[PDB]
Amino acid sequence: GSSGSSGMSGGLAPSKSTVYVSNLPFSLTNNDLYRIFSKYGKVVKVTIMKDKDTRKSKGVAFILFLDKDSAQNCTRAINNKQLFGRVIKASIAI
Repeated sequence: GSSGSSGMSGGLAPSKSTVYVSNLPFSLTNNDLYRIFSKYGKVVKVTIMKDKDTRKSKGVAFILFLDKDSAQNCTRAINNKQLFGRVIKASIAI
């Protein structure tokens, strides 16, 4: 039927919800991550860090969740693990 995808929630923030993820396979795209993290909790917006010189993601990406409770699960599910052949670190950006 109709999902809704209301969105209209711009202005991302480091709010608890947000999940600090590093060592991510930049090779992917916002969409990819959005889903990859959707396995734990619903995602509203996908944020990614960028360097000044190199101008690359460097894995450092921030995932915005709907409910902090849901985020934690992910911050503990992927935290201290190996993905896409690269140890990924998760931590509540606060």
